[PDB]
Amino acid sequence: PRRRVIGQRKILPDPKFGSELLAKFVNILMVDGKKSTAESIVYSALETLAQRSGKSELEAFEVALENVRPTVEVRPVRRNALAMRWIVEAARKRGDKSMALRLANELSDAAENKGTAVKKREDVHRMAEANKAFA
Amino acid sequence: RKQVSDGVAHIHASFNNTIVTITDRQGNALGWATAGGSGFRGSRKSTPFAAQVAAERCADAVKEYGIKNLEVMVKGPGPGRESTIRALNAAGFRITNITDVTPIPHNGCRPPKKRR
RNA sequence: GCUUGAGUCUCGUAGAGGGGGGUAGAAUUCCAGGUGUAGCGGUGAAAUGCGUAGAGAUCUGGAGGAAUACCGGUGGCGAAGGCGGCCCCCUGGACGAAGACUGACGCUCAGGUGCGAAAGCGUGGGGAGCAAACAGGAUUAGAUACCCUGGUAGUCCACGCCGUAAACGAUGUCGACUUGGAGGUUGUGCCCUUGAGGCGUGGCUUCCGGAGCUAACGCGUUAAGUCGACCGCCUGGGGAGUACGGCCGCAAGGUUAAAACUCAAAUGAAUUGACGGGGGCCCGCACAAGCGGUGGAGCAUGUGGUUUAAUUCGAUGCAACGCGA
RNA sequence: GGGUGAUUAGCUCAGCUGGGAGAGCACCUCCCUUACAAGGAGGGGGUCGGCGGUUCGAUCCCGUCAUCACCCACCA
Ligand SMILES: [Mg+2]
Ligand SMILES: [Mg+2]
Ligand SMILES: [Mg+2]
Ligand SMILES: [Mg+2]
Ligand SMILES: [Mg+2]
Ligand SMILES: [Mg+2]
Ligand SMILES: [Mg+2]
Ligand SMILES: [Mg+2]
Ligand SMILES: [Mg+2]
Ligand SMILES: [Mg+2]
Repeated sequence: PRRRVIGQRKILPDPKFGSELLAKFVNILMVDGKKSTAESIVYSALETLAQRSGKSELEAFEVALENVRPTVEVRPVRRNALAMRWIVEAARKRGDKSMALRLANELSDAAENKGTAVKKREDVHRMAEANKAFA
Repeated sequence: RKQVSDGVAHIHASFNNTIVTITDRQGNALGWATAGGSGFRGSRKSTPFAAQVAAERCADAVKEYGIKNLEVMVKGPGPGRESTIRALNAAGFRITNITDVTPIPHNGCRPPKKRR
């Protein structure tokens, strides 16, 4: 956009938990236009992690988003978009069997939050508070 | 020790580095720090944030010598003129006077004809 | 003979005009300390260099050399080169004020003589900075260079020598004549200085511009307009301001100054484009943020190339390569 | 065959009182570096030169070997 500003044409939120953020997340984890085989893995992983966390549902990943939120590279929309992208592409590298379970193990290590997600965060976050000259 | 209760800060900001040295009015010194003396050798050592964090390390390790107020002496142009007393009043301690004591020859010794 | 062209006197005024002698202050470096400890400095980024033997920084005391901030400015002086701290001695000019004084004494000037930036040269000093040659480190493919680290001659002074340049205003000297505008400097006749100011007349300088002039750019009372006198100089580029001879000199080199030979262009200004690792402003999936791919695996198609009897021809940067099909 | 420091990541090495061994230089892999510089990130091949002796605890000190390396070496 050399000329124009955004209008950010919107979308429809989640069916069950009603989160527009989760709708954006299934848009993220979607490849080739399959919300259904996205959401089966999504809701199965979330229903595993609810039992494996012993807490509520929406705070169970609000924790997992705030703790993987970086600072700069910055605006909160790119923060909570790159956070979810980091969790996906962190779980892509794991040697586990299924996508929901490797996402669950990634969120577990992001719950005891020294996970590969915050490992990916704390290189750009390491450049922050160490290269505070540029403006 | 000695509870000096007054001080003098010489600063010299070059085009590539800044140095800060702490003394009395009488010239005998206590401690010093450079922008090189905080890491980042090379290009990034000439930056005002580096100058103020060099002041952060400079106010450290002279702490127990009993200093409350001080005077400011300034040599050389660059970022050190502007990003040092910000760290010093972040330490909070009141500034008596600020003096620009940049050495000016009256077109005396011949400079190089450099920078092509 | 005359006095308006040049000249003198008296009073003054401004000024980095010139030569000599001396002095002051900031700063760089060096010497000796005291404080204080792990770097200083350097670049686009690094390295050589200095630093635990204590550097850089830092306060003091000293040594020595060079140049004088701010005032300082299209501000002033000199014929030109050029000349800046202050004071003293000697000295040349310009301008103003009304008079008095001689009576064309004036203009130009080849040859002549003299001055003449910087670099260099001979002799004797001094040598702090900066720095040709040189050495090292860098970049690079290469770097006998740009950058860094040093650092000799040189830059200062005394005397002498070569007398060169984009020594420019690329505009020779002198005198006179035809509209204007706005500044800066320095004088003097006046204003209630009764208001730092403003009113005339002189000297000099800088800019915008009228007629005119020039091929155009542009010049524009300080002309490149209108005249007059005198001098130097040019005759296509290139050879060439080279040689040969002369004169000058410590040499380096200067001055005067050809011929043969070769080409039909070389140049000045200006227009329209193009380009610029030239500037300003924009536009595009041009780039950044994404996402999915290719080139690597097997196969389909096509090109190049090879061999074959022929492997029909055409298309070749995008903008040819599942193209003419 | 005589003295002492010494032998420790790939290197020279350095950290010590009988208590939690390494900062820097070298090797191969990304975001960023338009690119090589720089940066962080995480990648490591301590059997601290060996045996035994220790105390509610060894690179830690001692006895010797081995072994790189410093001093002087006789007179007859
Ligand atoms: Mg005079
Ligand atoms: Mg000279
Ligand atoms: Mg000499
Ligand atoms: Mg140099
Ligand atoms: Mg000439
Ligand atoms: Mg004009
Ligand atoms: Mg004419
Ligand atoms: Mg000649
Ligand atoms: Mg032209
Ligand atoms: Mg992109």
